[PDB]
Amino acid sequence: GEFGSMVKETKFYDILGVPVTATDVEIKKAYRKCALKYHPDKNPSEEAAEKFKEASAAYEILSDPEKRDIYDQFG
Repeated sequence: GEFGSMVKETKFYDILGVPVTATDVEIKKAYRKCALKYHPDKNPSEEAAEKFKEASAAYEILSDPEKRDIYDQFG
């Protein structure tokens, strides 16, 4: 139900499968693999779809170094 740690660090990196110190390329490929591997159009699982959605959000911030730093520091 409830989750601890208000500060969210590394979760998006972990979800994509990239290090905290990840670069844009690592981020892109992680997105590519996460989306391709668990996309809902081939992977019917809800969780797979969840992974896709999380991957896309991770991508939207992480694929942007500025956003990435913003995420990294603000947590």
